[PDB]
Amino acid sequence: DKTENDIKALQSIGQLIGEVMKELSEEKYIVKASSGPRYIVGVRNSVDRSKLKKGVRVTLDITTLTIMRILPRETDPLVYNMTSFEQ
Amino acid sequence: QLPYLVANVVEVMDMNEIEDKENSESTTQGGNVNLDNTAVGKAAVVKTSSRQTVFLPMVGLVDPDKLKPNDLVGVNKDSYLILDTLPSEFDSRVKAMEVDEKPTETYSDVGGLDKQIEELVEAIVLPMKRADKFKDMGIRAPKGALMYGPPGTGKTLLARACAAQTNATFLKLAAPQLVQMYIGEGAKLVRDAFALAKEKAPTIIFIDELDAIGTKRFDSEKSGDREVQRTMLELLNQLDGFSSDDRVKVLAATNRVDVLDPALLRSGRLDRKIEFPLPSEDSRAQILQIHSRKMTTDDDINWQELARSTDEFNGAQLKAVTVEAGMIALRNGQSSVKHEDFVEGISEVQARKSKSVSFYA
Amino acid sequence: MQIFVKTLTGKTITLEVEPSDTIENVKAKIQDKEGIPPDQQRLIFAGKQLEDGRTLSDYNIQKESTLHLVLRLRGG
Amino acid sequence: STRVEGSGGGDSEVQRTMLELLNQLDGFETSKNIKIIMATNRLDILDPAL
Amino acid sequence: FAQLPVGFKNMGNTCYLNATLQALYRVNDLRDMILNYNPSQGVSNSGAQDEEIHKQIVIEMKRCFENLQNKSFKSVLPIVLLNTLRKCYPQFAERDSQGGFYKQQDAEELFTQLFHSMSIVFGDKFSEDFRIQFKTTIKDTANDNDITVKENESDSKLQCHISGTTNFMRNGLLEGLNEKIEKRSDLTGANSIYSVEKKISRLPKFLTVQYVRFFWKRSTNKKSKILRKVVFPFQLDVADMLTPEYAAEKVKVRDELRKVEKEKNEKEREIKRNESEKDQWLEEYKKHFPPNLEKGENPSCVYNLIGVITHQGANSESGHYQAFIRDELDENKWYKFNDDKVSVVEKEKIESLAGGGESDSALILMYKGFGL
Amino acid sequence: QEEEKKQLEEIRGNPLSIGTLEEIIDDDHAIVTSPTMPDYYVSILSFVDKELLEPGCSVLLHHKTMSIVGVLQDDADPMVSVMKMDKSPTESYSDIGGLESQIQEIKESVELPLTHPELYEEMGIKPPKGVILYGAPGTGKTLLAKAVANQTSATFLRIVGSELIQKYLGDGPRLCRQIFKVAGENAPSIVFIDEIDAIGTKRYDSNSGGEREIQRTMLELLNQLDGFDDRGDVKVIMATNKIETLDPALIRPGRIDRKILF
Amino acid sequence: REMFAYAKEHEPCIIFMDEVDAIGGRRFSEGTSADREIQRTLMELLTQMDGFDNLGQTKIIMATNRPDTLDPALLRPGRLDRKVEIPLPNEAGRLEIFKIHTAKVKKTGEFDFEAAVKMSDGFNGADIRNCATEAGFFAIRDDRDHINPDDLMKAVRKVAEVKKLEGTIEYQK
Amino acid sequence: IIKGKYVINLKQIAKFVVGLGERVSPTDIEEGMRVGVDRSKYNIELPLPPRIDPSVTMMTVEEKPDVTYSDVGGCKDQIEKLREVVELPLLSPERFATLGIDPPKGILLYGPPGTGKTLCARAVANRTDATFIRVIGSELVQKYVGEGARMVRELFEMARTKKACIIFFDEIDAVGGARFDDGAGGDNEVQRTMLELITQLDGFDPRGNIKVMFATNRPNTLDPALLRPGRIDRKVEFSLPDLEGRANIFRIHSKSMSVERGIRWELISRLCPNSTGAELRSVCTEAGMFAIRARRKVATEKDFLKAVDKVISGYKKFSSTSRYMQYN
Ligand SMILES: Nc1ncnc2c1ncn2[C@@H]1O[C@H](COP(=O)(O)OP(=O)(O)OP(=O)(O)O)[C@@H](O)[C@H]1O
Ligand SMILES: Nc1ncnc2c1ncn2[C@@H]1O[C@H](COP(=O)(O)OP(=O)(O)OP(=O)(O)O)[C@@H](O)[C@H]1O
Ligand SMILES: Nc1ncnc2c1ncn2[C@@H]1O[C@H](COP(=O)(O)OP(=O)(O)OP(=O)(O)O)[C@@H](O)[C@H]1O
Ligand SMILES: [Mg+2]
Ligand SMILES: [Mg+2]
Ligand SMILES: [Mg+2]
Ligand SMILES: [Mg+2]
Repeated sequence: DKTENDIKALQSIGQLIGEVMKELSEEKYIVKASSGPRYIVGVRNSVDRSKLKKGVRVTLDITTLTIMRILPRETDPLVYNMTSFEQ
Repeated sequence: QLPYLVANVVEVMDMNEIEDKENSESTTQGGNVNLDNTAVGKAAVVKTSSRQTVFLPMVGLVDPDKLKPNDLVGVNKDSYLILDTLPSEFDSRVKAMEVDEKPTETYSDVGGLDKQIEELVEAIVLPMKRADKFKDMGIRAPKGALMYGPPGTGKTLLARACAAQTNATFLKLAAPQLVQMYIGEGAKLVRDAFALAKEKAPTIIFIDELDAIGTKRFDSEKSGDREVQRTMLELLNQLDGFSSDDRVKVLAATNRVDVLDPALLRSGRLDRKIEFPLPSEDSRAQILQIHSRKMTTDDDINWQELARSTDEFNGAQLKAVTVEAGMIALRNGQSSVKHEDFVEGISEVQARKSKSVSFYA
Repeated sequence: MQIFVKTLTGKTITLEVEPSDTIENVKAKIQDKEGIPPDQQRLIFAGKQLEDGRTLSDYNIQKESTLHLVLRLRGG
Repeated sequence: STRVEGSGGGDSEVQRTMLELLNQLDGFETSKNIKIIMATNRLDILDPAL
Repeated sequence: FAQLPVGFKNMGNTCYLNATLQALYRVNDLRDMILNYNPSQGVSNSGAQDEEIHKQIVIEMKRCFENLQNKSFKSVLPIVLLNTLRKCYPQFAERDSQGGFYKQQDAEELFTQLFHSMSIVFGDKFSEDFRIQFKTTIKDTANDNDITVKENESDSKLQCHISGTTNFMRNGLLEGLNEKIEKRSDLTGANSIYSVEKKISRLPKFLTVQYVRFFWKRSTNKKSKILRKVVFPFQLDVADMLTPEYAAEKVKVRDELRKVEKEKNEKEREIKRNESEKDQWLEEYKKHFPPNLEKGENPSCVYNLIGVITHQGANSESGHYQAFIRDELDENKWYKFNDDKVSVVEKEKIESLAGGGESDSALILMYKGFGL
Repeated sequence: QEEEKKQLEEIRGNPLSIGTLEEIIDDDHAIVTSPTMPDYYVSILSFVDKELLEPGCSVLLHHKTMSIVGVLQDDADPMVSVMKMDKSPTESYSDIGGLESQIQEIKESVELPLTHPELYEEMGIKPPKGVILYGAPGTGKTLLAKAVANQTSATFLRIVGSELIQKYLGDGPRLCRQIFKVAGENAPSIVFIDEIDAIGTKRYDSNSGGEREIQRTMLELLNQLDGFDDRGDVKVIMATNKIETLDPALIRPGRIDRKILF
Repeated sequence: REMFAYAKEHEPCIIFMDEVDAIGGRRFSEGTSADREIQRTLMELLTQMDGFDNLGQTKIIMATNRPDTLDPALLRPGRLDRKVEIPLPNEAGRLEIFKIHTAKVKKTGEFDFEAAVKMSDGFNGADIRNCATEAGFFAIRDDRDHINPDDLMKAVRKVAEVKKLEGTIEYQK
Repeated sequence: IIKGKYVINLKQIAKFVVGLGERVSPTDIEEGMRVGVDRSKYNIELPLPPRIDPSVTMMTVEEKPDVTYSDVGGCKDQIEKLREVVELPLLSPERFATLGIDPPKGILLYGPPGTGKTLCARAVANRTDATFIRVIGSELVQKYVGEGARMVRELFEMARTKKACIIFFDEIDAVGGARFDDGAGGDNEVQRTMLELITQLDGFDPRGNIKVMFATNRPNTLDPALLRPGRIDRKVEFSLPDLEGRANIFRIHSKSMSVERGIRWELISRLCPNSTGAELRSVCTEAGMFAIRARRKVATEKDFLKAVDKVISGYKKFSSTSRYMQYN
């Protein structure tokens, strides 16, 4: 099972994060990526319109660029080092 | 096998394992009952050195007790999945601070000025090794010991001699090199010089020349000394106690003790303050005899007579007498250093020709 | 017969062989324990090469001797 | 504020370079076309090379 | 216009021979003996029928060298010699698939085989000229219970074994003439670690040192080539690898010769503002050579650099050897032999061949005895 | 012509990716850093003569695999734009006429060794190098410099001395160091520094100018005038009238041979 | 920007800026290009604190090593409502600090602090803790695991001698 | 280095773990060393010399000027002091192993202007056959402070890898001068390179066969931590010519000049005050311009007198005729 779980991750692919910059139309969303350049991208029926608001991180695929799911916010690798000072 | 990218873990957010009826994610999914529909396993977000972040289902083979929001990992380039964990990165200039079979110079290259040595051993070496007694005593560790006094006194040479002699790890670091105009990553040279050191502890960070990051000023106007001090403050951050300065130490040599920062006057930064004097009567004679140990000498010499005609010279000036004795011997056409030529090397080099034409003095 | 073979990494290992045995046996035995293939091996003694068709008594090769092993390289 | 004690103005340094090119720039295609029209509150703050 | 020697035109897949020959002919006794060959030179008789093939090879060098010295010529043929070598050793006579023609390997091996042939023809007395004799003490680590002294161990060149111990040639020579032998034999114990120190007991009059560049990677199971920077001094002193006794003898002669060498280097520059002048100095030099000198021995412990074989490009499995030799008339003037492309290069070009990288780097260094 | 281009284009592009040459290696290789980004470990086709190129050159790389097809020679910078002439004087000599009794120490050390090397062969030793002109203004110095240039037909650079003062620090010496390397590249040049008393009175702000900026540029110009370099023939013309704001290492005779009073 | 956002995601997040001097400094901009990063970052702080974002949950502690090093917008209270002075200790305020560090040490009992500490003046609070450390260097000299009054009165005296090296004169408003 | 693969930074910055191919061994890769890797799959293809930052440490390296040692500047005993510190341990370390002393390396060339300090390091550049690296101290300062710190370190460690070289620190009165603290100044950025000069020279080991000459044209601008003589061994003041030394210098110039012999070179030294060695170098060239007016091939006795007067009135008009920039 330790290697079966690795198979399942391996035959999958990564996601590339964006956030909803501006709603354009029903099935078209404008995002500004965390890597930069803005796109227009689509949605599956794996997400709702009432479940998206702006500044909410969204997944995209790196082979079709379509949102499948809602993603929690991000927060610096740097600011986690500050919470580890308490001594 | 190769290739595989090197990355850091932004954060871990963790989705549920596949054992529920309603998704295996912490987030909510458009559409209900799903368990393998569009809901995925445990998750970590990592930042690639191709400069993006990728949200991946992390490999079940890599235990999630290995991931930290600040840890360096392998990622398979072709399809981005954590392959493995790897130790943390260090910058190339920081990897050569280490020893590589550093030679020792031990106390056999030092004659005269024993008191200095004693203070150094007590400050640095023994709180490392006798670190239990220190807790018994009920006091906090030293963050470093300062060395100061005029140029040529012997500071640098001590530092090397003792660190190699006792086998405490000697990091070779020079102050201006931390000042870089990459600042933020050049300030991260400072951060990594402590990062290496906390793994390589106990360790001695010998910073040679402490008047670049030991500047008096931190009120500067309309100049680029406001770039300079931002690598000074990061050092003072890693000498504030969130430990990682409790066995990680600092030696510092400085030639000017007039411009040291007020946040380095205070103890908790540099604690022990070692003065290096002008040598006494007896001490000068010992110093000469250490340089003369290596070379041939005649047995008609007397170091006390030589110490009369030297008036409170320090150690650089005395090295320049012992080598100049043997300059003269080659020049006459011998190879035996005459006992008379010490006398002529004192006058030949004082680090000054004559005392500058007298006409009313 | 015990002989010594100085490898490419300049460390001496021993080898157990015979003075009647051919150089092809000598090289086969180094193949078993290091992995090096005979046709890239060159066993030297006295500054003179010991070819595959030679043995270990043609040049008076007895025990407590060290052969110096160096490797081939192609081109022209 | 130390360039007006330092050079008569830091803009007078650029003006002074300009004017010296123009002393022998009378022919480049043969005749002058590009004139240097300088202007200031009063001309007591100008450099003696202007 | 000006006098310059001729080179070999590479047939292709032949440079391993062409490159090596040039370096050898710089050596003063080498070129002499091939010229003054008679079919009456005493052989090391114990029988053997390949003594006769060795004779034929030495004739081929003689005529190659006659072609080389004389200008009625711009190319020296290796073809008759190639045919003799392929008869002699049937490893060069195979056939590559998808590449082509006659098997190509190995300037090191080739110098070894050439000296073997010459020593049969010109006797064991000629063998001593490049041959080095050691004093080997094989002795346990701690107290000795088993000891053997070998002088019958011998070589005709040094093997500088790189293991990442080189930044200078001397270090790696010193750690490959120093070694630990592990045993697999029964004593009254077994697997005793012996310290072995070989020291030179007889200097050659001509020194060769080869860098070892190859490795068998065992972690991938494929041949790689070591790449490293090793500075080689033009003026090589082997004092520390001799025993105290032998070092004492050669270092005292060396210091007097360095006085006369200094005196020449001053006089040369003045008269500027040649062969005969060197001979007037030679007659002065030979007077400080020891009266106990023997055959096949340098009168000093110092050697000067007359050849570098460089190997360029990618992997081993591939190679086009060009070479550098020093002029026979000069001392800081070097000829680059890139097959038949012969050119003058300087000291700076020789210095650059320390290597590391896909660039030219050293495999073989030829020196010779007598400082100057 | 027909057979030459067939086998020339076989390795020469279509697009020829530009590189900048960092360093060569002596095995017929180099390591380039491209202005586009990626470095490359390039070979060299080597019909451009391996020893004919050197760091700072702009190089032609091949678009299949990056090999040095060739090397471009002749560049221009925004820093030699300032130096180069944008006119050719239209007032030629003796439009400075009058005060012509000490024009004989500027037409027999500046013009002449170029015109006759013959007369300086008879005496042999070093020719005259340099003049400094000084006097009150209105003695024609600035055009005199541009008029002896007409006669010799040697590359005349002209640089103003208020452009050797910059409002940034450390990059001043770097600009001045350039000026003479350009000049020696032309085998004959004349460099006129207009107002070399404008590097010892002029400053911008005091935290990137000040005494220090002035001080450094004087010291730099010593090495350029002579120092170690041993460059080609540059005749130098300096016009100044404040000759006490300079190093006492340039206004000594033995560098700027005759000094002329007007 | 993301640090103030994070503080709003995390009730009662308290932010210590440690050693601000040259990341919240003045306009400067006649030196390096580095000085324009200072501004850029400095605006960020004020826009979070005040605008259509206002913090009452969530607190700022600004620690600076010399008061007059900062931009005047950081000298404008309303983001920074209190400018609290923490003194260099008083005569008998040194006694207060000495008593907390004499419970960190192992000792044989000491209650003779007051006279010596009152007139050993010249100390900041970290030098009380370094007088502890120097008494533990005197202690190791005598071969002790303990602090005694024979260590103590030498400790305050020594640390005083070495602090004559240079002083600290900085304006206190 | 990860011990048994390595972490590289591409120059496209992107980091990768790479292995070992078939041209590379276990021991070929070092810290901060460059390696070339393959673009389809990242693996060490060819090891490479360290550090691509060098390009302006290569504009201070040039090959040697071949000026003779038979025409030099200053005809005193001052150049033989150079021949014991700089020149001889490069030629022969054998004598300094017999003495048993740590060989002598450093020397200061300091004193009056115009005394041919650069002429003797060019003269030595022909003779020793040792690579010369010549430095301008004023090219070491950059607008963006911290850049020249990098610069110095890179040159000096690279030079320990070279063998038998001389580094001529020229014009280091800027960086290498005085040190002082300001309150709102802008001098401090420059001092960074000053500090880096102290710490590379002294090292954490001593110089690996680097003989150092420092040319200061004022003996009044030197860091007080190179003023100490332990790293700058015997230091020889190049001063203005003596009354016998000027006669010698003028004789080298006039053997090289086409003249009529029967001209006193001693007389010419008398008319002169004590003054630079460069004045006598311009007596001949002005006597050469009087040759052409006179219509000669030679310079004769008379016109040297005119030339001598020209330069002397020049020094009267200026200064540094007995100045040291104040205070020997
Ligand atoms: N007590 C001593 N005995 C023998 N030699 C000494 C002694 N003190 C100093 N020296 C010699 O004087 C030299 C100069 O001192 P050193 O350079 O080590 O210290 P420093 O004061 O940090 O100088 P800098 O900062 O200028 O490098 C030493 O390297 C050593 O050769
Ligand atoms: N003595 C002169 N005889 C003839 N024309 C002169 C004289 N002096 C100056 N001029 C003329 O004045 C104009 C500018 O002079 P130029 O700039 O060449 O001289 P300068 O001596 O460098 O200083 P300035 O410009 O301050 O006069 C030109 O038209 C030039 O011909
Ligand atoms: N002693 C001398 N003998 C002959 N010529 C000299 C002498 N001194 C100086 N010169 C001439 O002066 C020219 C420039 O001098 P150089 O550049 O060596 O200056 P320097 O003596 O190092 O002084 P500074 O540091 O003040 O610039 C030389 O090329 C040379 O022709
Ligand atoms: Mg030091
Ligand atoms: Mg703090
Ligand atoms: Mg004018
Ligand atoms: Mg100078």
